[PDB]
Amino acid sequence: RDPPGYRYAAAMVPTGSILSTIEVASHRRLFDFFARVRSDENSLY
Amino acid sequence: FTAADITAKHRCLERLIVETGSAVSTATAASDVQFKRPPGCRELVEDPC
Amino acid sequence: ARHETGGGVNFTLTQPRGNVDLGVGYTAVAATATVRNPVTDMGNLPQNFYLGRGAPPLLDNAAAVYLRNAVVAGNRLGPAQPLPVFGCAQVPRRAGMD
Amino acid sequence: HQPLIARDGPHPVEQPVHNYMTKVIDRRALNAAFSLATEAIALLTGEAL
Amino acid sequence: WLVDLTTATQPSVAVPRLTHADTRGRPVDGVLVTTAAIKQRLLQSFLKVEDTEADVPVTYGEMVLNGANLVTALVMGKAVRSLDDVGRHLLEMQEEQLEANRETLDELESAPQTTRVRADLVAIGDRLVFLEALEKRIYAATNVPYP
Amino acid sequence: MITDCFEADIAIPSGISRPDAAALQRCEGRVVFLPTIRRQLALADVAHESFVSGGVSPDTLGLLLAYRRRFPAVITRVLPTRIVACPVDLGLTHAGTVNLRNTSPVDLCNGDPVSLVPPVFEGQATDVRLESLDLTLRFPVPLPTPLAREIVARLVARGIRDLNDLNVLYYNGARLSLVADVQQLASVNTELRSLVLNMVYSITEGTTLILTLIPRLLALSAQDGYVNALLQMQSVTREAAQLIHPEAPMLMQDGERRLPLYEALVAWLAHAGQLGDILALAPAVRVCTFDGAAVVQSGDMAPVIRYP
Amino acid sequence: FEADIAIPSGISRPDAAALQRCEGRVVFLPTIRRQLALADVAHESFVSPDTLGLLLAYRRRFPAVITRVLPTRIVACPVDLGLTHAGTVNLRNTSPVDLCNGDPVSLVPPVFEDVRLESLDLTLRFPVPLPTPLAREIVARLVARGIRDLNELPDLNVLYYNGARLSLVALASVNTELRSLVLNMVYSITEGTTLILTLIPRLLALGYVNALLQMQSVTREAAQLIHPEAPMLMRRLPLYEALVAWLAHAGQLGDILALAPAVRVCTFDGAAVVQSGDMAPVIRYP
Amino acid sequence: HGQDAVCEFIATPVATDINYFRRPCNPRGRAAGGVYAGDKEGDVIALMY
Amino acid sequence: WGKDHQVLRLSMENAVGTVCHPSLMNIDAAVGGVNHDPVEAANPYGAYVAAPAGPGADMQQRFLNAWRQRLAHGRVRWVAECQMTAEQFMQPDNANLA
Repeated sequence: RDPPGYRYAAAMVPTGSILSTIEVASHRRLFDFFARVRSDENSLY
Repeated sequence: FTAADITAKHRCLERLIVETGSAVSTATAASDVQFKRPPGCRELVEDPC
Repeated sequence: ARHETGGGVNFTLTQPRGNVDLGVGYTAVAATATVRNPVTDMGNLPQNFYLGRGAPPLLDNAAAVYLRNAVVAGNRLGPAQPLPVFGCAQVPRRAGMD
Repeated sequence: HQPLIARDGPHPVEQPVHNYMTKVIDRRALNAAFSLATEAIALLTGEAL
Repeated sequence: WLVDLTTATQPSVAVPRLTHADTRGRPVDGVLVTTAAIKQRLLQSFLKVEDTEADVPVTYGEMVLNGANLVTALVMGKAVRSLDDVGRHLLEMQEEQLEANRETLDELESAPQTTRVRADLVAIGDRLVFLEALEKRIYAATNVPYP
Repeated sequence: MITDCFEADIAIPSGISRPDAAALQRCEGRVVFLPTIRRQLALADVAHESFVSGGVSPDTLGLLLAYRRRFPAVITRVLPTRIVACPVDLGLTHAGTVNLRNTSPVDLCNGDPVSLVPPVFEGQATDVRLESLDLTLRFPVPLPTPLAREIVARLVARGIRDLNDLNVLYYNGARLSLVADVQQLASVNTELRSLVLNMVYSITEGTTLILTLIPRLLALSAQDGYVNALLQMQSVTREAAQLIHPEAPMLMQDGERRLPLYEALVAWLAHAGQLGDILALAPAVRVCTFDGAAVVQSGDMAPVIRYP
Repeated sequence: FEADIAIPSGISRPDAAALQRCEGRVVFLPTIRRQLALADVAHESFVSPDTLGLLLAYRRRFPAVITRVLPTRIVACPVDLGLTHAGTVNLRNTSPVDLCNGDPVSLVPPVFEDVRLESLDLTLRFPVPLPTPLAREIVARLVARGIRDLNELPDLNVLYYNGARLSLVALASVNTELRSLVLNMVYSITEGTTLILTLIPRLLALGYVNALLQMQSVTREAAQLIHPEAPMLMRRLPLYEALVAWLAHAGQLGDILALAPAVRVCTFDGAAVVQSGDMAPVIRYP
Repeated sequence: HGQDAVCEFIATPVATDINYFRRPCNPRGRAAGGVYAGDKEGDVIALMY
Repeated sequence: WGKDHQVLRLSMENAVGTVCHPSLMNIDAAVGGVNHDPVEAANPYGAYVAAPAGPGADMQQRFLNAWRQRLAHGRVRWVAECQMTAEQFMQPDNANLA
């Protein structure tokens, strides 16, 4: 497996919004790099 | 009966529901009677079974 | 691309593409509405195993040859030519279907 | 991101949760076949003129 | 029931390039695709066509590597979709302020040329929907079966 | 080009009726036996009247035996004044994709080698007769090689009955029957001698070890379902163990430095395993479709790549 | 001419390096086609066969030698077509036998001792490219070993090629893997030599053929017939229909056991002997 | 009333279940006709006899 | 009901190609595989057969006298199962399903 974490500097400037909101973790298998965070985390920085 | 298949599949439901619409037929409707499918072509079929 | 057969020069053309599902969750749904002609006739066709192979026979070549003939004979399915070792078993072809 | 709703105890408190994920493209193609005919090669080239 | 085809799915990201819409301007929210047979039965009785000719964008989009986004493809070995912006706003941001809701880079594109097109628009519940059966436009006297 | 295409030109005569000239354009990819590899032949050097001996028209068994004296060529293109063919024995095309046509009632598959047979089948002995020239063309029947190894075995074994039924096949469930026909004695003795020189040469002193292993086989076939499906209902070794109790020799002359089993197999392969090539001719062509399908149907043309 | 084999995405760091390790190794593709999937090449697509099964399937499929291996697709140049177009392709030894200059090279299933892609969960078994004089010997030894294991010898486990010792032993899986050849080789001989024994005493007809027969059988075959009939005996036997089913079976094993070459090695500005592990400049077109 | 249809009579065994007649049938006892046949030369007769 | 609205019939006599195949008396893959883990010894009262004892009369007394404790250890399997109702029989009450 090669799940490289997403790129926060780029995602700091998004191209377009999502619309629907759902619990995401309910279905994971659509994605590759999937991460949950509680309110903040150290590696973000 | 084949065990190695049932043990193989995963248990996520979110996924199976997607697949058992699009799953692949064991038989063929092009044969004269009915056959295991030739390796060539694939018939998407939905097995609720 | 370019290719040639029997003097005819084939030109095959490809374009590459890519897909992503930019929705999170189910973005599409299929629904079954009606039913057309059921393709497989709902018949009674028994299955012979004498097509099969990998079943150790019964020890007396008088009886095995007895059964095989006394079953496979005159059968909608069972082999026309006795099973070749490495060929493919073939099922009799019917004169016509309905 | 995900919203919250506060609650009374004695439910252990819940904190904001942020979901991060990435998707990966999948690659495809298309096909079509143009074939000419032999003599049609001669005429265009001019060989048969 | 048709109301339960349409309400069981979750709309995706909003890209405001598309802008498929009525001749009124109400945007089109979705698409149905049926056989030619089902399409009548729904149009005869169960559904009403709220509009006939739809407005549709013309051009595709284009992502070209011209510019500093090229060098990184060669030298750095990676690429970013529009780096001529992300690269920019990682400068101003480094100075000015913080605002949570921002100006989404995707938003600032100018609209494509939209023309008039003929397709049936139907309202199932609250949303307008292209209601379409392609097997004439496409698959007509081509031997490919209808998926 | 000369190594790739070396295209023989059967010249067509001057006076040909349009019923017969349009018969040739219906014969685009078929098989023509060039007697030599000249660049200029005639239809009288190709047709069935060229194929006859002095007063003696060959039967379907002997008509195989003079295919292999000639050069099988696929026709590529039929111009109004001449017919262009590519001989297989040199090299097919530049890129190498020629077209046959199934005159057989049998479909092909990708990768199947194509052996060609004289027109044996019932309702199939189809000779284009050019009445405005009196030239009949027996175009041969292309078949997959598990058929042509079986049909030639049917035709050889039927003539050996006549020195003192058999004429029905099955291929993919299609019952097809071949024509029961008279067979000449000069043609059969060429076939009969071609067996017994090749079979008896395939027997060596190591074969007396293997004949001891016959009652091992009937001991083994009653257990495995594979050997029970291998031997047959109608074999000979099932009867040739119950009459035959062999014993192996204990010592052999220089039996330490030689290999008894190894020398038998190579002497078997080079004389008996080769034998299906000896009675018939060799499949110098196999089918490699590019993009269409796995199966070329009957009557449809089939792309062609040379076969080692 | 060159075909592509698309790698499905989701390849790990070692599995993407695993396809890089097999640069010039042989691949069978079912039909010559521009796009083709990597499941078709894989060992899963062969269904599982033994070594009689793989020799059938190497005669239906179309061999391609892998050229440059890109991270998205594998580029394959087929031997029957594009090697009459492209002249020389490199090909890597995996055999323990050094390829000399100008050798007709066949390919053999790996009987001796196999890259598995874990992220994709399929195995790629490649054949072992050794020349045709050895290919007719090594299979004939391994069949002959299987008969002496059906009651060995001090010899027959050792081959010498080009001054080098070969070891077929290096086993109990191998003898059962190659077992369905052995049951065909034993059947194809013992049915053969009984039809000879049932037809020469049946006819022995003298035109000159019996004069050719019995003089060639003068203490050579008729003494071999009599010594067989001494270890034997001398209703109507179904003789003439047993010829047909044997000729259809005997002519079939000659094509499995032919092991025809595809590759000839015309080296130029290089060593006359390509070692094991190295690449060999390879042609199939004169 | 009108011109009189001319009956005919085909002798049959007494055993044959009437259920062969409770839905439209072929009198001959076996389905004839080219419609049912396949593509081969001998079919139409093969069905017949 | 068939496809086309025929009454169709299916019966025992069509079961032949399946049952009549010799493979039903194929076993060993079973017994060879059920004996993997060692199994106990019950009261081998039906599982054992002796050689005929010499005396005609005294034979049964020998029997009773030697087998007393053997019939008092457990209970005879094939007799105990006599009282199992079918519904009772399938339940995992009787370990003898396996």
